[PDB]
Amino acid sequence: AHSSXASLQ
Amino acid sequence: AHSSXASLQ
Amino acid sequence: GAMGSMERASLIQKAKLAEQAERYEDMAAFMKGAVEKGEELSCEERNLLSVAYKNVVGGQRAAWRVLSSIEQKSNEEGSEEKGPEVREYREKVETELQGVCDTVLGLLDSHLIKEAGDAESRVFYLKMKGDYYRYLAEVATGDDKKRIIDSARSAYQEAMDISKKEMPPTNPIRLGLALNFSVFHYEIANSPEEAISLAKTTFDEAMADLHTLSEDSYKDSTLIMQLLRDNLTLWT
Amino acid sequence: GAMGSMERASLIQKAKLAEQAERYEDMAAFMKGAVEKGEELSCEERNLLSVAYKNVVGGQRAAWRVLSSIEQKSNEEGSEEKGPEVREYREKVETELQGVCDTVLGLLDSHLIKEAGDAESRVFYLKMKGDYYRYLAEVATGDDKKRIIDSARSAYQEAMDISKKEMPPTNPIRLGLALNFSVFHYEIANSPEEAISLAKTTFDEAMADLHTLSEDSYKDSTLIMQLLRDNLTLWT
Ligand SMILES: [Cl-]
Ligand SMILES: [Cl-]
Ligand SMILES: [Cl-]
Ligand SMILES: [Cl-]
Ligand SMILES: [Cl-]
Ligand SMILES: [Cl-]
Ligand SMILES: [Cl-]
Ligand SMILES: [Cl-]
Ligand code: NA
Ligand code: NA
Ligand code: NA
Ligand code: NA
Repeated sequence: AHSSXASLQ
Repeated sequence: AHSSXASLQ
Repeated sequence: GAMGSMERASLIQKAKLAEQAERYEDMAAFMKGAVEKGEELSCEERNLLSVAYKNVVGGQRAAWRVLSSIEQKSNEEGSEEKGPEVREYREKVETELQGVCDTVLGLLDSHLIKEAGDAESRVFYLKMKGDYYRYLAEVATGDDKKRIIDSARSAYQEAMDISKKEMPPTNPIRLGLALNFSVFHYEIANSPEEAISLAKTTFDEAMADLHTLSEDSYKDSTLIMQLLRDNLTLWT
Repeated sequence: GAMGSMERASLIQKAKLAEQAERYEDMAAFMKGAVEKGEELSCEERNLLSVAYKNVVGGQRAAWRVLSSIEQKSNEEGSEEKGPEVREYREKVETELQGVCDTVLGLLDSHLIKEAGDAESRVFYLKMKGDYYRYLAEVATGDDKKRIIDSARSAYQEAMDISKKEMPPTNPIRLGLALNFSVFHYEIANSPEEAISLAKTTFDEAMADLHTLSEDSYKDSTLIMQLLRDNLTLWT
C-alpha cells in the first residue's frame, strides 16, 4: 500500500 | 562520459 | 552530540543541501542536531525532519524486506541449508532499523510532542510517532509485538481526534495521517475492513471540501486523495 | 577490523546478500573484510569488490558534484553571501570520498596487486588503481594534483601494456580499462584527442575479433563496445 510524503524543498 | 560496470550476480 | 557545536541555522541549511545531494543519512543527522537545540520546529523544519528520516528508514525497510524474503525461502521444504548468515544479516539490518525508529521516537518524546500546542504541529508529531511504531511493528515478532502495535494505534488515534476537531478534511497533514492509519489497519492490525472504511470516508469528506480551496491547495490535497484511491483500488 | 571474526565464506555470502538488498556500504565492508583475510580473490570475488566500492563512491561523487555546483554558483558575481556552510559540507563529502578511495587503494597496495600474477587479476587491480586515483583527481585542487593525475595515468598505462600483450581485444576487462583510460584522458588529463583515438582504436580492434566469440561472450563484449560508441558520439 501507499503511505504518505514529499519535500517542500 | 560513460565509464565501465555490472555485477556478475 | 556531534552537532552540538554547529549553529541551528547552519544545521537547517546543511539539511537542505543534503537533501539536494540525496544524502539522507546526513540530512537526518543535521535535523536531529537541530531538534536537539531545544527550540520548536517551524512547518518547513518539521517537513525536513520527516523527509530525512523517511528516506533513511525507507531504505532500511526495503532492504529488510529483501532479506526477510530470502530468509523465508530458505526455511521452505527442500531448501538447502546455508548456515546462519541470512538470519544474521537480516538481524543486523533489523537492529539498525529499530535504532533509527528509536531515535525518532526519542526526539518526539524529548521534547517535540510535549511542546507542540498548535494542531498542525501536534498532529504532525503524533502521526510521526504512529509511523515509527508502525515500522517497529513491521519487524516485531516477540512478547512486546502487541504493545508496539497498540502504541502505533494510540498515537494515530490521538492524532486523528485532534485533526478531526481542528483541521479541515482537505488539510494535507490530516489526509496523510488518515492514509497512514488506514495502512496500519490493513497491514499491521489485520483489519482490512477498517482500512477500507477509513480510506473511503476520508476521501469522500475531502472531496466535499475541495470547493473551498485555492488552486494550489487543491493540488496539494488531491495528490494525497489519489493515494487513498490507489489503496482502495488495490484493496477492493 | 570489525570483520576479523567472520569467516571468509560468510563475508562473501553476506556481500552477495547486501548487493541484493542494495546495501552497498555493507557490501563494501564485507568485501574489505574478505580481502583482509589475505587470500587472493577469485574472478567473482574481484567483481563483488568492484561493484561494492563503485556504488559507494558513485553516490559520493554524485553528491560532491551537486554540492560543488552550488558552491560555484555562490561564488558568481551578484550571488548573496550565505556563509561557510556550502564549502564546509562539500568538504565533508569530499573528505569521506577521499577516505573511500584511500581505503580501496590501500587494499590494492596491501597486498592484492603484488600477489596478482595472472593477466586477468593484475589488469583488473591496476585498472581499479587507476579508477580510484581518477576519482581523487576529480576533487583535487592542491600541490599534489599533478602527482595524483600521474598516479592514475601510470596505473592505467601498466594495465594497458599487460592487457595488450596478454588478452584478446574483446576481453571485457581490457575493454572496460580502455573505456576508463579514455575517460581519464578526456575529463582529467585535458587530452580529448587522445581519448577519442583510444576509444576508436579500441572499438575497431574489438569489432575485428568478435567473430571468434560465442554468443554469450559476444554479448559481454558488445555491451562495453556500445559505451565506447556512446562516448565517441558525445565527444565528436
Ligand atoms: Cl536555510
Ligand atoms: Cl551480519
Ligand atoms: Cl484506535
Ligand atoms: Cl484496527
Ligand atoms: Cl557465496
Ligand atoms: Cl558539514
Ligand atoms: Cl601513459
Ligand atoms: Cl593524456
Ligand atoms: Na538439496
Ligand atoms: Na553459510
Ligand atoms: Na543581493
Ligand atoms: Na549561513
